[PDB]
Amino acid sequence: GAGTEVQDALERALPELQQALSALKQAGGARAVGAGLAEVFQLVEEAWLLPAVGREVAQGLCDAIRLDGGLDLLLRLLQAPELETRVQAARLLEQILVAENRDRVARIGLGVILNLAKEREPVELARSVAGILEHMFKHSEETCQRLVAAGGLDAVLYWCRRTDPALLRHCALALGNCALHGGQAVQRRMVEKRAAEWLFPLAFSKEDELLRLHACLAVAVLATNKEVEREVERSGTLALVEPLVASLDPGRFARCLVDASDTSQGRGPDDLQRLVPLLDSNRLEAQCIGAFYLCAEAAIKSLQGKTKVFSDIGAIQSLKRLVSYSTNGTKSALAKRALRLLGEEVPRPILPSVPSWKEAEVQTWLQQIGFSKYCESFREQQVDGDLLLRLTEEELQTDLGMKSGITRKRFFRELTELKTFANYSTCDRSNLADWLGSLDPRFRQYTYGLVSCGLDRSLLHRVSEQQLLEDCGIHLGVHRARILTAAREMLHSPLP
Amino acid sequence: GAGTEVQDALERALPELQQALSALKQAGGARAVGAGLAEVFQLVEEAWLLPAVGREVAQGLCDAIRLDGGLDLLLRLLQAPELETRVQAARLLEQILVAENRDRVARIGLGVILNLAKEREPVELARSVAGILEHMFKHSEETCQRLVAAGGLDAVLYWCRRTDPALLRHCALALGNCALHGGQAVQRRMVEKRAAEWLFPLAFSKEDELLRLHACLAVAVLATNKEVEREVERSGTLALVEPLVASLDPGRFARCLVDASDTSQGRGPDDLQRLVPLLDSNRLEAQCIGAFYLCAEAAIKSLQGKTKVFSDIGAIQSLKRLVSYSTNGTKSALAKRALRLLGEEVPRPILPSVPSWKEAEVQTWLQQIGFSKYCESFREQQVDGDLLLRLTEEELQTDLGMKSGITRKRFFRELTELKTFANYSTCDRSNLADWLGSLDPRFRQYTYGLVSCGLDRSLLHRVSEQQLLEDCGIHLGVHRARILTAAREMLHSPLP
Amino acid sequence: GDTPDVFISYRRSTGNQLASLIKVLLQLRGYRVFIDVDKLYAGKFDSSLLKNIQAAKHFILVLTPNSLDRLLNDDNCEDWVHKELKCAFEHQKNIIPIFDTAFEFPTKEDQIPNDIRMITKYNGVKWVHDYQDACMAKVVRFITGELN
Ligand SMILES: NC(=O)c1ccc[n+]([C@@H]2O[C@H](COP(=O)([O-])OP(=O)(O)OC[C@H]3O[C@@H](n4cnc5c(N)ncnc54)[C@H](O)[C@@H]3O)[C@@H](O)[C@H]2O)c1
Ligand SMILES: NC(=O)c1ccc[n+]([C@@H]2O[C@H](COP(=O)([O-])OP(=O)(O)OC[C@H]3O[C@@H](n4cnc5c(N)ncnc54)[C@H](O)[C@@H]3O)[C@@H](O)[C@H]2O)c1
Repeated sequence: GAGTEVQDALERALPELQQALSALKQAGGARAVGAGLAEVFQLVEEAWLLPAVGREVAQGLCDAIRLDGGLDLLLRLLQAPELETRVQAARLLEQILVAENRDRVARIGLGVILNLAKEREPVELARSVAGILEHMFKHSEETCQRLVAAGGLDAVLYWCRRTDPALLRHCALALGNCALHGGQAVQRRMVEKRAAEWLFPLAFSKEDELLRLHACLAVAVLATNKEVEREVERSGTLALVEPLVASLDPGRFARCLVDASDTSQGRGPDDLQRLVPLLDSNRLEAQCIGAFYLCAEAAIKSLQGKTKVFSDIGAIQSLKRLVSYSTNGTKSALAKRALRLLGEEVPRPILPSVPSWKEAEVQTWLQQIGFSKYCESFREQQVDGDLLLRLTEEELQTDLGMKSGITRKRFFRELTELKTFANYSTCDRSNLADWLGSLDPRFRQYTYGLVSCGLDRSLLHRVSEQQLLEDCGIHLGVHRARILTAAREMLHSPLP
Repeated sequence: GAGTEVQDALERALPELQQALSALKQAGGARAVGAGLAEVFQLVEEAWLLPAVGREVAQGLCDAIRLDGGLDLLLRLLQAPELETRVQAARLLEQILVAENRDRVARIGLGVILNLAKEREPVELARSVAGILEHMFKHSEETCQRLVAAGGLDAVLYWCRRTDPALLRHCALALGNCALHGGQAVQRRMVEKRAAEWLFPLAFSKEDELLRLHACLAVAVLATNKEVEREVERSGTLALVEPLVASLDPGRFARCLVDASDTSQGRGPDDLQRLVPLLDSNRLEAQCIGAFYLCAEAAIKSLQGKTKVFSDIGAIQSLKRLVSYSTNGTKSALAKRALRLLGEEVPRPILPSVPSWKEAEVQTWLQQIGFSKYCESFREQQVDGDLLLRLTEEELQTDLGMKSGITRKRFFRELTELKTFANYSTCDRSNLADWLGSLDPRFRQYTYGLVSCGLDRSLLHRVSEQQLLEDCGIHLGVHRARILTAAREMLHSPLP
Repeated sequence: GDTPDVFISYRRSTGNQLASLIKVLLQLRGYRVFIDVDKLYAGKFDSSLLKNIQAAKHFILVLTPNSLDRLLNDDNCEDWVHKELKCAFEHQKNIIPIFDTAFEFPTKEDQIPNDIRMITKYNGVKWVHDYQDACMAKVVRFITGELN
């Protein structure tokens, strides 16, 4: 087993590290500590760079640095007066913020990092500090809150006005990491601090596809939050996301990675799980970039033979849903490519004219939404598009055999997405679908109930709450009341 | 069995004690009684100090002193005119207030102790009297009432303005013991007597970590009482609790204790049981210090092999709950460390974005909240985050198999904590969660019901009681009425 | 009102007890009192405490054994006790030196920095451990204002 060779690599690197660390335990002065820091920096950079699963070796070195001497002597050097020592300390620290190391500096001396966040001028320091902040924003919600309440976020937002590649790359990743981990409270602060605007120059960059791609992930994650959505639109930065995502290739990462069991790239389950709600979002931009990242990961994971993860992260049904109800090529290409890389069967995009479906379309749709257990019942009862759009809970329970109330609740959840997607040209003379959708996007699903009773924009002013309940099938009272209210207010248009 | 050697230790110490006691039965005058008191004081101090389970020997001596001559001759000497005799009596008594000895002086001559509580000036007396009062506050609710109604509490609150280490240590422990045993009535009196302020200098002390730690326990216990909470906040003393608790190490006590069956430290089940409601409290400070003390005890008890106690004190589920819904590092570290010392499996902190959970998160959460018996049903019915947040009693009973109404009541109790913890960024455009939470913290759980019906801050003014019941699922009428009332009053904001 | 009436300045090593005591005795008298809670592991730096001085009406200095040692030859103004007292003079606050029973100002008056040396000439209260409420009443007299 190759793991033995990793122990050999560790048994080489560890005594060298012990020597280099011991050569920092003495207060040797600026020259001596500069050299000692450069030695450990070299050792751990070399460890990261190993094709022979360098991540494991380097993690072992980061563990050794945590166990012996600790991050403590680094955090002391990080605030020593001589710039060289601070730079060398920051350089080293930025390369060793593994999870447990983040976990330590989150509780010891985080205030030191936020002190350095004010030293914005020296670029070698700035690069290192930005990378540190990036890593620390990946830690926890609390850590993000602390970094955003004090000057930590202000540092990366300031540094977005600089030209330096490494600094900007760290800024993009910092803002993305912050948005993905900081929870509801800090997302709101980021947008209030105009982070969406400050991501614009990084997204609009030329030289580096990954600077653009990281900046785009940040704004996509922010736009997935419904409260801040309107302001991140206002920044204009979302307009860059689809054009970029259409330009790049997901296969790139899986060929930056080498063959066999190379683990130098690839997100863990936590880091993957955070992408899935981008697929589930209503934003086209977030669905595109989420499908991009998850397709890149599908390439990496399929090469590594680690495809199991997507099935319980719940990525698979989400990608199948993107393909099914797709109205956009860029998104569809990525999602289909992802499903193929994962060796899944790929769904046909479903015909939008639901009222005209026959039995065979209903059978197809049931298979895509994962109700294939019910296909036989729907076939035997001969459900077609008109019957499907009008299924009541009673029929679903009694005639089709869907006993479980929770299962019916999931079926109606699916059916409501179909109703909302559907084309009603054969039914709706008065474009009542758009009228409903103009009140509230989630009202558009009631179109076929209204028009099937024979209502229309002219008639609607006369409808009663009981008719919306009984005839048209709008079960929620709040929805009935809003539709009904708007229908009275509309009367200035039917009167002429 | 080592217990035999304890009998040998007793068979040595007891005749020496009989001699020393007999040398106090005669009215020998100040010099003779001073010596006799010093002899018994030496004997019982030596007994406490024995590594060979000194507590058992010393309890046997305290029993012997209760049985022969009694606390009665001590209580007579305790009020003799000569200061030396009172000091020596107080010194001895302070070292022998074992449970049964407290039980005796609670019913005989407690008034003598409260008489001494006025002799505030001589430090040797004050130290001894403060220790006596500390022990007596540990006795019963009635004893606390008596000590607080008369000058007993006023003595310790006065002595908090002194400089003496031993005196202050006893004052901290007295106020803590009083808060933990005196019940609702005296807690209210302590706070009215400005006890929270007078704990400040002891919490803000420098030289002694345990003086700070005992003072912090006192204010944490007081802050757990909802009526007095606002005044103990006002004192500012709570601001000291987390910074202190973050500074110390729970392992300290278990290394002050020696190896094998050392019983010189460690709380009994009663003394432990009183800490658990600190974990269950809403106060961050009380949860921190409760987790601190209970982690220290976990170290001691695991060393002693006595881990059974935590499982039926109900500490285990409470610690698992602190880890699960944690939003604070200091608390989380202590709780995880405690669970590891007790050899329990440690829960992963749960993802706050409940609406985005898939099946695997639901299965994880069910295991943490101890509903693992239901995991199979929730898996088979494919419950995910949206379905979980919307489970009605009917579904829970019929579809998931949760037959018992009491069990459903516990499930909803759990689910309500999750709903209250959750992040609704993907759902709530209008930050209706904060609006609900600004009326009442326990209303925030209704967020997903409101927003899932499509209400929002602008619309809410139009909602009706029936819609809050039927659509949004707010079952309690009092909650409906308050939400609805506030929604009408809000109308000055939707009108513009 | 959110603002403190009084800011308490104390040397972190030796002043904490008397500072806490004065803080409590004034808080009980209904004054809103600020003390920096600076004595902990992370107690390196916080400029905002100078803004707390600027927010206060009155400034108390808890003059205590070995307290002023950090002032001596501190021409650089490195010391927090120096910075605190300097800020109080710069904003001409009501400054109240309170002396512990054992306290005396250093004989090395020239080594006390030029920007704060006048503290040695300010009127103040000699605290006595036995007479705490009487001492506190005398401090309350200073709280009426004495812009020396
Ligand atoms: N992670 C690396 O491969 C890598 C490469 C070069 C430099 N560094 C430096 O080391 C520190 C830690 O890197 P990070 O912040 O990217 O880490 P991270 O934990 O935030 O992310 C590392 C990625 O590797 C995966 N992974 C799985 N098992 C791992 C293991 N045993 N060790 C490491 N990663 C594992 C994680 O799931 C994740 O996708 C940082 O300061 C960074 O600058 C790390
Ligand atoms: N309890 C001691 O170990 C100890 C140590 C030195 C001095 N003293 C003096 O003796 C008196 C009694 O001490 P206390 O007030 O802390 O007692 P306490 O009963 O209030 O607390 C003693 C602790 O020991 C535990 N314990 C369990 N079995 C015990 C036993 N057989 N004997 C003693 N403790 C047992 C209790 O559960 C509790 O946690 C006090 O006046 C005190 O000053 C006692």
